[PDB]
Amino acid sequence: ELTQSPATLSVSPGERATLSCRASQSVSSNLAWYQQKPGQAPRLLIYGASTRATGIPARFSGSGSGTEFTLTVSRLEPEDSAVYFCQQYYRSPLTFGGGTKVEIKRTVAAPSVFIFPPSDEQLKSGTASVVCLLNNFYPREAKVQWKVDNALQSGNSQESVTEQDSKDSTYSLSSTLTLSKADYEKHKVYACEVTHQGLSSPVTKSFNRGE
Amino acid sequence: LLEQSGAEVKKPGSSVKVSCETSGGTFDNYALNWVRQAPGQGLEWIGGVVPLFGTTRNAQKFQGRVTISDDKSTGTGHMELRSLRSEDTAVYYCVRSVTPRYCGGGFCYGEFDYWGQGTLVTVSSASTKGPSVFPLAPSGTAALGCLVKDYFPEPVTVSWNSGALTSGVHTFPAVLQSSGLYSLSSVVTVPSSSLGTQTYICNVNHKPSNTKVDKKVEPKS
Amino acid sequence: HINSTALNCNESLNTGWLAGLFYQHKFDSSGCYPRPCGIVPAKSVCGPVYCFTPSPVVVGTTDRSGAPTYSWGANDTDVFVLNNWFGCTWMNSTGFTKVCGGPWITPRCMVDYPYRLWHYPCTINYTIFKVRMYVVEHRLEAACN
Ligand SMILES: *[C@@H]1O[C@H](CO)[C@@H](O[C@@H]2O[C@H](CO)[C@@H](O)[C@H](O)[C@H]2NC(C)=O)[C@H](O)[C@H]1NC(C)=O
Ligand SMILES: *[C@@H]1O[C@H](CO)[C@@H](O)[C@H](O)[C@H]1NC(C)=O
Ligand SMILES: *[C@@H]1O[C@H](CO)[C@@H](O)[C@H](O)[C@H]1NC(C)=O
Ligand SMILES: *[C@@H]1O[C@H](CO)[C@@H](O)[C@H](O)[C@H]1NC(C)=O
Repeated sequence: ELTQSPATLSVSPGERATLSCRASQSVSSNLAWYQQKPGQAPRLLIYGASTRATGIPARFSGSGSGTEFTLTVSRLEPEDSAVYFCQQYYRSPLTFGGGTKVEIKRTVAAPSVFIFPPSDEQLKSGTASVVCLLNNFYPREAKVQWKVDNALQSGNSQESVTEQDSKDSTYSLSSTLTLSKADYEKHKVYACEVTHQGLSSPVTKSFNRGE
Repeated sequence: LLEQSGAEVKKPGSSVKVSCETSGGTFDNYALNWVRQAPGQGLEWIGGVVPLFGTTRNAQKFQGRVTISDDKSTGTGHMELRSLRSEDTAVYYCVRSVTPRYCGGGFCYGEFDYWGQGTLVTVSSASTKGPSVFPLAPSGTAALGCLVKDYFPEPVTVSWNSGALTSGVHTFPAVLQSSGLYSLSSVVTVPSSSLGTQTYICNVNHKPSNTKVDKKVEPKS
Repeated sequence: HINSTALNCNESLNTGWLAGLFYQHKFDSSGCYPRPCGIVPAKSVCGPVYCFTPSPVVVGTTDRSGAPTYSWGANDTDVFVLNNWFGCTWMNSTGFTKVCGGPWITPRCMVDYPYRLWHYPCTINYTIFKVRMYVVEHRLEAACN
């Protein structure tokens, strides 16, 4: 049984990221390291504790033996934002580590805020969904507030955050305000208020029902 | 590259079979194993087979109800899991090893060289529901998208212009609504001058319900 | 028969030699009297055991009495009764080619058999000739330099 600590990590580009893989029992050098970019198939990085696989750049380096192991990714670049997990092949059954999700830091980026009104087709079905898009920002922490005719909403919205992008290391958020057709037509002004570190003042995008 | 079958949804106690095909010609590999990852757990080895010797190994959680085969002529692996339970809801991966590192009679182990993209197998008693696709119309960088609402189970994939539009596309992870159905959105940033001139179409595909939807996004009047 | 192959393979150093059991693998190296054949414990054998009469013959795992066993050479009772032919060859567990008597019919020729490239990678660039062996005249394919 393998153990990986820490579970998450946050390292700046061009620096060095150090990951660990502790083994509850000695596994000699029968250990492998893998990289799994978001939404991709895992990619073999290191086998035999310290041997790089074919096509693996030299900046990936693994070491250790017995029960202690360490993967090192030098000259970190945005494409290294992924989950890394170790695997031992010394004894049956074959076991994997918990994983280590790596975040690549970057300069603070203000989100590009958009707001979408519910479509005429969906509103015909008896429900209404109002979406607020926070596109391409960093860091991940952000607040979205829904105001319906300046009345602050609560308990009627759900958020969703994409995995960190591999090219610019940014995030995107989508807050979905769900109402009924009757409640949506009782009001006029719909606005989402975005609070982020990159913004000096809470940006608001709004629309009026019926333009 | 290893290509796996589409996602599956199965009732508890049933059987699922997942295939694993090779993109190019058949290559040199000594063993085929299978690995899954539960939504809250780490990766877990299921079993394997070495075709040259006809030997198999299984994990204790799957003894008696798993069967793994590998056709060397066509280069297609198979895994059938029987007596399914809700604990089997996981993304199932296909692996093929090229260099053996240790052999115990009569199985051989080693690192996993090539992985498949993954196959989500959902085990539940709920009813499969197709998605409802609604557009997100825009109002010099504009944004538009499609809202995929009220479907079950996961996953659903959204492409734009049959794959011609991939840059700037964001497909947010699905959200489990209080009704029990999943919902997500897929947005994209496009130049404002292309609005009304460039035709935008999102392609929603829900494999567990066999639902393919093409929705045309266009600004409102 | 196939369950009678001693398969105790062990790559202490991940040097990749074990791939030659399933397929030929891109290989190159710069560095490239036998004792009589006795009873070889199957625990220390990885892969088939070949013997030459001078024709290559696979010798499976048996007990010390000669009865064929089918436990992949994992039981301690499994051995190889090789005392009889002219010589035998096999791979140990840690990747060393063992000989007793080997398949060297000439100081520069060797009997060709399916696992020659594995047991003797040095002979990869050898040419296969249909040679004649005097034991009665026997003809066999031989890899010569
Ligand atoms: C693999 O072959 C080697 C070579 O004969 C064997 O290793 C020898 O073991 C003895 C006893 O431990 C040592 O004194 C020798 O120095 C070793 N030789 C080498 C080259 O390392 C080994 O026994 C064989 N494998 C097995 C499982 O028996
Ligand atoms: C291999 O093992 C099985 C199970 O013990 C046995 O039934 C079979 O006969 C063996 N193979 C041969 C060729 O006898
Ligand atoms: C393989 O050999 C090493 C040392 O030669 C030994 O420690 C190990 O137990 C053997 N078996 C394995 C790795 O399954
Ligand atoms: C080892 O021997 C025992 C008894 O002779 C037998 O039951 C067992 O199956 C053998 N090992 C294997 C791997 O078959």
